[PDB]
Amino acid sequence: VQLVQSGAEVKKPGSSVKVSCKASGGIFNTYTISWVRQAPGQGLEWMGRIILMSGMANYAQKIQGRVTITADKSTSTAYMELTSDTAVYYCARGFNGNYYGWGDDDAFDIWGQGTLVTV
Amino acid sequence: VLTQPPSVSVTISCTGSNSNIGAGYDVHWYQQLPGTAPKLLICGNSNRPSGRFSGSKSGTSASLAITGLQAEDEADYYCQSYDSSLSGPNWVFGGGTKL
Amino acid sequence: NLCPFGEVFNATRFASVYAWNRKRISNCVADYSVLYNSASFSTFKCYGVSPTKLNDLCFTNVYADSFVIRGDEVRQIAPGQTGKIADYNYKLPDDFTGCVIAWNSNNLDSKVNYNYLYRLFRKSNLKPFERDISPLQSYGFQPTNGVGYQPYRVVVLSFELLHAPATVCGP
Ligand SMILES: *[C@@H]1O[C@H](CO)[C@@H](O)[C@H](O)[C@H]1NC(C)=O
Repeated sequence: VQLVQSGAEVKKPGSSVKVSCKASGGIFNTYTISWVRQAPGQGLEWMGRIILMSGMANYAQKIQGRVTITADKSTSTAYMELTSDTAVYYCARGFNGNYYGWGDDDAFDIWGQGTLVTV
Repeated sequence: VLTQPPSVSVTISCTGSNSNIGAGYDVHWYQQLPGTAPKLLICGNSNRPSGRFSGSKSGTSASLAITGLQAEDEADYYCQSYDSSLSGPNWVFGGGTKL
Repeated sequence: NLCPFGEVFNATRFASVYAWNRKRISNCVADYSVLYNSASFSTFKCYGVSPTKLNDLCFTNVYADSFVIRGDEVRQIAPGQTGKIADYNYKLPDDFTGCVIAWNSNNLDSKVNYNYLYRLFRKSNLKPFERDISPLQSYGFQPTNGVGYQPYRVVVLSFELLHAPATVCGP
């Protein structure tokens, strides 16, 4: 599978950004898309995950209320958008080799290119 | 947050708590080369995708073993596990170790 | 004639894990679209079958085993797993075929909950699906706990295929 993200862009601080991610490879074993960010010089931070089937998403508490994730089945995409840092935002599909579907013990195997957003 | 040594010259450690590693939840490992997205090298306790690596858990700690000083794999290595605290599900990446 | 999934997933009363109950579903249309697309589920994992193919295959019957457990033991309801629940309350066969569905029930089950019981002391291991009633401890689920302690309601859908007409099919 292949996950293609948006290119780099610059926003004014305090404004909003919408980052797309299209799972064009197959979409046959993809049930959930997660978003992880990495600030320059830092490690990775989980931000949220959306289950494509149900449309439900969970978020990291530290950004709750200022982040939303939308699953558009018709285009096989997940939109990550933020309101109100210069981190790189990565798109990755969840996967587990023991079962089909999604859960807590799964892992992010196939990652997109990373979309940077700066101010 | 999972605790890791800033660098290793071998094994990469990952220390958590009984709410994430000692909880029994799987600890996955990634290798991130500069300029790109992280690649998964271990799934579950010690399974791996096609393309040298092994690992295990003990108590609230876990570790990645890399054997042979091949090429120059000066990647940033990270551990990941599910955290069962806060007020909802979240996934945690470790501090990151430079090899 | 749709399958009575509502009686399994929208029930008011659930069994404890030490004494889980079950429903046997047969002679109906198993429209799984209702379950895998549900926003109430936190996890949904299938062994031997992909969720999207569930409506394209038939079974003799299916068994819906339901119970309430604490969240950090949800990972134990799987083949090859060990732990007090995996070993002494619900033994999940290592050749299991079926889907396990679970969700956070904190807003229904916790109390400001000495009701749901699990085993602490069991002399020997269970064999698959062998529930036993006879030692036990209350979970005591609270409204102010972490996700690992909050109650998770679990439904296990095992799939049985025998030398039979196979009357449980999706659309
Ligand atoms: C349970 O009830 C909800 C309405 O609250 C409904 O959306 C859902 O489909 C029902 N689930 C089943 C299996 O019938």
